[PDB]
Amino acid sequence: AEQIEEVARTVPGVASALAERLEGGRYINVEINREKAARYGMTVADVQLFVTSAVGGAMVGETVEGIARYPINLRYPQSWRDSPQALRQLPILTPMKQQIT
Amino acid sequence: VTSAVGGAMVGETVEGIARYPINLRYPQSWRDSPQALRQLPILTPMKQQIT
Amino acid sequence: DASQFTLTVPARPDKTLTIRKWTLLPGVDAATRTLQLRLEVDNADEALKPGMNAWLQLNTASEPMLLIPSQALIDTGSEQRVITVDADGRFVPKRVAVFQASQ
Amino acid sequence: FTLKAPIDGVITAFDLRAGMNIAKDNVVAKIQGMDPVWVTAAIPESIAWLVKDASQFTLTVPARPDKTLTIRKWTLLPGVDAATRTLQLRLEVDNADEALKPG
Amino acid sequence: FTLKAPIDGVITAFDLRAGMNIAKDNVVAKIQGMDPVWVTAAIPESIAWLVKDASQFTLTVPARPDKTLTIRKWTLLPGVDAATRTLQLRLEVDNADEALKPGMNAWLQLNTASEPMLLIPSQALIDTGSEQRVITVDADGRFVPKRVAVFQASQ
Amino acid sequence: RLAQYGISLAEVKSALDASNQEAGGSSIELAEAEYMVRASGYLQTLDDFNHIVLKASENGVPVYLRDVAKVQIGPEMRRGIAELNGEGEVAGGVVILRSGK
Amino acid sequence: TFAQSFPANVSYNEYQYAIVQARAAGFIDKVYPLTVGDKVQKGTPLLDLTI
Amino acid sequence: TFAQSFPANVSYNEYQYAIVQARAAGFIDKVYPLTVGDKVQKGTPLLDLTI
Repeated sequence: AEQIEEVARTVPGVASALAERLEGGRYINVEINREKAARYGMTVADVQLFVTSAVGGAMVGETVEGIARYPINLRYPQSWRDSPQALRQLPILTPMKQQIT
Repeated sequence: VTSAVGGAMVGETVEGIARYPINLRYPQSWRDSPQALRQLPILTPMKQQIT
Repeated sequence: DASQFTLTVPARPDKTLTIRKWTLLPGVDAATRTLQLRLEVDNADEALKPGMNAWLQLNTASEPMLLIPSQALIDTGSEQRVITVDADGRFVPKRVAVFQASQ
Repeated sequence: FTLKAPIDGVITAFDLRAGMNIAKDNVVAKIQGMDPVWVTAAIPESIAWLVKDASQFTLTVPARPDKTLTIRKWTLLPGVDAATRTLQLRLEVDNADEALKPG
Repeated sequence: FTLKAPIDGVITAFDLRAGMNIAKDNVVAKIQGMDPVWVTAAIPESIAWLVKDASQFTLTVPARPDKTLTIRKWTLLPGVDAATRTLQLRLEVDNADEALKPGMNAWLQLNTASEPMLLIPSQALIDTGSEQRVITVDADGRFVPKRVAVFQASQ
Repeated sequence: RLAQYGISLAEVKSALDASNQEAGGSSIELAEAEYMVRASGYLQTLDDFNHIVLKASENGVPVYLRDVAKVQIGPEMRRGIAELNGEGEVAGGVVILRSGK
Repeated sequence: TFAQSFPANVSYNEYQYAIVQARAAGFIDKVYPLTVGDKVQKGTPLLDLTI
Repeated sequence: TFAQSFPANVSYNEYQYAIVQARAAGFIDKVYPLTVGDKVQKGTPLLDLTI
C-alpha cells in the first residue's frame, strides 16, 4: 500500500492519494510479572484492576434519573497517568496493605 | 465429585483463533474404583483431612 | 540530599508549615515495604494534630541532560525521535536517545 | 564460665544476647537433634483399621529423590489430633547424611 | 552512670524513657547492626537435591539495580519453613554505603545443570497416582509399556 | 500436597480462574497520538500455570500452583473416535451440505 | 494386599531435646556468633557469663 | 537444565546483636534524644541512671 500510494501521486491527474496503514497504532504495554506480583500476593486480575479503573476510565456503574441514564467511573487524577514513567510509579495498595509502584 | 474425581473443565486458554480446555483432577489412581472414592482424600474448609 | 520537600495538611489549608529538618531513616518498614522519611515541623500554634494526614511533595535535581517539552517527543517503542526546524524553516526529523521524563 | 551446646542439633530458640544479664528462668539456647529424624504422618480417622502391626511402610521425600531411607521403627500414637481428625503415625528415620531437613 | 551503645547499629527497641525507674529485666536498647547485612532466600524444597552441590547465585535487589552481585559463599540452614515448605539460604553482603536496608525485597538467581541422567520428554511419562511408565518402540516398531522410576522433571 | 501446603480445592479453582485474561486501560495522549494501554495476563506457557499464585505470607514467600500440581498436556474426553483400515486411529472431517443445495 | 498413601511432616527429634538454662544468675560477658536457625554440634560455645 | 528465581529479603545481622540492660536496679536521671528506628553508633549515649 505504501508503494502503490507513492506511485499514485506521480500519475497525471491524481490530487491526493493515501493508504490507511493497518498497524500504525501506538501502545503502552503493561507486561505483568506473575512472579513479582505473587510476591505481594496479587493475582493478575488484582493488578489489572488498576489498569482499567485506576489508569483507565473504566465505567463501574450507571445512575438512574427517570428515563435517562448516567455513567459512573473510577480513576486516579490525570496526573498519576500522564506519561509511561508516571505509570511505572503508579501507586498500588496491595491486598496486604503494602504500598508499591 | 466434579473436579477432583471428574475432569470438570474449569477454563479455556487462548492462543489466537484457537481455543484450549483446562481442567482439574486427582491422578487417575485416587479414582480408580468405588473403594478408591470411599477413601477420596478431602481437605475440609476447616483444614481437617477426611475421606 | 539536595532534595526539596514541601508539606501540606488537608485539615488546615490555611497554614503554611516550615520544616525544621528531615532524616531518611535507616530501616525500611517491613510491613509496608517503604523507607521512612521523618520530618520535624514547627507547631507552636498547635494546628497540626497527631493522627492527621499530610502530603509530602518533593523535588529532586538530576544530572544535566538535554531537555525538551515532552509533547515534542515521538516514540514507536523501538525508536524515539523529534522534529527539528531547519534554518530555512525546513522540517527535519532526527533520532534521539531518551533518559527520563517528569512533570 | 562457658556454656556449651550439650548435644548436636539445631538452635530453635535464643533469648540471650550481648550486654544483657542472665537469670535462672532464661533460655540461652534450645537445641533439637535430627540424626534419628522424626516423620509424623497423618491418617484420617475413618481408615484407622487400615494400619495393623504386620503393615509395611515405605518412605519417600520429594526434596531428595536420590536417597533411599531406612525406617528405624514406627509407632501409632495413642492420641488422634483433634484439629485434623487424624491418627498420628510417628516414624524414626536414619539421617546421618543430614539430607532429611525438618519441615 | 551513662549507658552507651556497645556497637554500631539500629535501635529496634527502646522500652524506657524519662521519669521512669529501671530494673534488671528492663531493656534500654535493642541495637542491631547491618553492615555485613543479611539476606535470606526461600528455595522450594523440591530442588534440595540440586542446591546442595550448588555453585553460585546472582543476587539482585529492586531498590538497587547496581548492587547486583554474584554470591559464591552462603549457608544452607538445616530447617525449612513449614508454612511454605522452602529451604532457607542465608548469605552475608558487604554494605558500607548503607544501601541494603533491612526490609527490602531481593532476588537470588540460580542457573545450573544437574548430573547426567537418563532423559525423556515429559509427554512420554504416563503417570497415574502410583503407576508411572512409558511406551517404548522395539525394533520391528511394536508397542511395549515398561515401568520406570522417575527422578524429577525440569523444563 | 494440598493438605501439606494448606490449600483447599476451591482456593485453587478460584485463583486459577483469575490468572488468564487480558484487560484494557483506556488510552493516553503522547505527541498528539492515542496510546492504547494493553495489560497482558493470558496463559500460554506451562510455566504460567506453574506460576499461578495460591498463597503468600508477609515474608513475600508465595505458594504457586506448581507446589500442589504437575501441569501436563493431555487428551480431552474423547466423544468421537475415528479409525482407518483397522491399522490406526486418525482425525478426520465431514463436509455438511445445506439440505436442498 | 491393601495399599494407600499418606502425607507426613519431617519434624525434629523430640527425644533429642536440650534447653540450656543457667544454673545460677549473673551477667553476660560474651555471646558467640550464633542465632536461632543454626546447627550447633556438642561442645559449641553459646555464651560467657559471670556467676 | 534449571533457571529459577528465589525470593529473598534484607534483614539485620543477628551476629551483630546487643541488648542493653542495667546491671542493677535504679531510677532514670535523663534520657538522650533517641527512639526506635534511629541509627546509633558504638559509644552513643543512651541514658543516665542512678544506682
